[PDB]
Amino acid sequence: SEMKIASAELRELMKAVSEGHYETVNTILDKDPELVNQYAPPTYDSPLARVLNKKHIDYKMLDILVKHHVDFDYPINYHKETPIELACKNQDLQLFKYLVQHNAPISEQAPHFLLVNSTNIKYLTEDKIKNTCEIIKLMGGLEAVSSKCDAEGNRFGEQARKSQLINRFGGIVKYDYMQLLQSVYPGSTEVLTNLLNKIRGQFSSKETYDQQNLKDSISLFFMTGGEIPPSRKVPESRFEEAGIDT
Amino acid sequence: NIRFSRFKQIWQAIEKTPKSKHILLKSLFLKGLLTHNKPLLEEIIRQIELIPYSSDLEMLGAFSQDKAHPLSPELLEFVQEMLANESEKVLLTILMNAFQSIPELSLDSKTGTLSMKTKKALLPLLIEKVDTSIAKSIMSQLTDISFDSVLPAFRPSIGDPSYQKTNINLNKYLSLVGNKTDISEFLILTIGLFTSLKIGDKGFLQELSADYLFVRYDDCLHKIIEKLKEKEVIEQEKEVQKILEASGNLKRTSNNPRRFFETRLAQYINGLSHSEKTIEIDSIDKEPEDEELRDNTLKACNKILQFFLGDCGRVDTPREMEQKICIFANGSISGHTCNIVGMLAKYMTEYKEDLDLQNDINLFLIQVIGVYAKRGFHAMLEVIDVLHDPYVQDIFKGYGVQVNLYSYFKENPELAGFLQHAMNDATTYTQALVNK
Repeated sequence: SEMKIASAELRELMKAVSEGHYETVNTILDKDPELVNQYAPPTYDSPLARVLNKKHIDYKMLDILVKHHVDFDYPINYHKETPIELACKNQDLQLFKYLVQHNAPISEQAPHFLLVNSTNIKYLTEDKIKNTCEIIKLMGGLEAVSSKCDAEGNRFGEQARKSQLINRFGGIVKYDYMQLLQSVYPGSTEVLTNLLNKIRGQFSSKETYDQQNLKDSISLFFMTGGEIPPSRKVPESRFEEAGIDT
Repeated sequence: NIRFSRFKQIWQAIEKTPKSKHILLKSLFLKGLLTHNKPLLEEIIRQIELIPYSSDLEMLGAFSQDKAHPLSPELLEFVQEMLANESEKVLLTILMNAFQSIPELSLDSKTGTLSMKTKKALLPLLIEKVDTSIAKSIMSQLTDISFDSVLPAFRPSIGDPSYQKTNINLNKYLSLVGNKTDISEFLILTIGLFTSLKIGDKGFLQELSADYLFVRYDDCLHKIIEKLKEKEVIEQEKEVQKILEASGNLKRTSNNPRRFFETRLAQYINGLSHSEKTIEIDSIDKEPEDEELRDNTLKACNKILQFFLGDCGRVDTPREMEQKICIFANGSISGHTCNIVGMLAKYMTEYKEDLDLQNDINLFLIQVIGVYAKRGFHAMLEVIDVLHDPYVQDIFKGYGVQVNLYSYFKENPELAGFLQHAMNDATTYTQALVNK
């Protein structure tokens, strides 16, 4: 439940969660079980957020919150992303299946978070494509997932087929992420590597072309200090009034 | 005209892109029109899923060369119509981005530039067919129309390729410290020398760096003579005597090492928000030393900025921190800070129950200092002055928030990397400055 200001007890719990104090977290949640799902918009800091937004998730700590009935239906970072959406954004199959086993809700737009890093050539790898296939597999199938919308009318399949790569000069290279997904969806580990190297070669060619022609006409003012490459932002679905007006 | 129909198709194909790209693409298109950037125009046309024909390049003025009247009368009318059909906030953002992304001066000729004389003329012309209420409302807000050469932000803890540890020796020190320098250049090199040679505790170097930051040069130099009086440091006795004599042969303005330090410090402070998504680290399991500071800052800054800006106040990158803080301050440099302090009172009223209030306010103010000193000189101490003003100090005190930024920079170890990396680059800078 929403708690704008974290109480002293909730900070104490979240402190123990971040510090990896397994016994303290367990003992806190034993006496005060209502603390497990208290989040603070717009940051959405919460016991769950302290374990989910780490490079390497401490699933031993995550199991503790699961034992005290943590839920996965509320945003867990200031991007207002649900736990499943964060798993799709990172294409983290380990976290994604862990959540689906623990009955985490999969929003309709959750597949569209698989594509936020589809603008980065460095993410067009075998494991990332395989992980996405293992993720789309658990969400049904390529055809079942390709139909889901993103709160802007755009469908996953149309988005994956109309993907693009951005270089550090702002130039784009259009490619087909669905075809990359379709080329391996459970020999094929060579069809993809040829498709990837075709795109890897086309990206490197366009990046050299834009270095000579685009120069920093885009990058200097519109990309400095931003994400490089700029992520494919999923359209905003969860809206919240400002505190100055509430 | 059919060329106007083609122009509408181009403009409206921008609007068929995801909504998060309309502002970017329209600003880039307006820049490409005003600067005759043919590659940029072709890139935009291909990016909105269109095909660029040579007729499009001719009509869009790509092959033009008139940097004083870039938009032809026909193209100017086209742009006037398209901007008239635009919302006020959107039109303000588009014009601001288009003008602030265009340089006035450029050594490399054939890079599209527009003088300030021309920008001042283009702005009212572009909104000529715009609603006159929206027009003058834009003429009032669009006061900074000049080029914004956005300085990069740095985060060495994640392997930032920009960082270069200074190479100051005991030998290079003594040769340069032969006091042709001034007090600032002397203190920078000394702290840079004590840092590489480990002539002090980590908190000691941070205490020296905080005395230099707050222009306590007399306090800083005194603690340096006290450190040299130690017996385990005189060898690493004859060269230490040379360090003392320099303290009485100094010059005394041309404070470029001071300006470089303050600017570089702001870039490291503003760079806290950098991650591997904002800096390509093509090499490589350990957490960065500033990770908790970065987590606490992005939490504090999101709570504060989204309190005023709503969902549009979300901050994830150094640039967004820079952008949303400047926007929030518009709801001189000391004037912008005083407005921030006034608005923080509303935040500290709603969040007076928050146990993180003092830490959130202080973390946010550090970022504000980083935002303003990164966009202009002299701004750092200007922000520091009003924040330490007794009337502002009393506003914070009435909410239970202490703002003593000297003790914060001197004592708190999470701010040590900011001073160390700034004093590192200031040593390299001052090394080559006096080496000429």
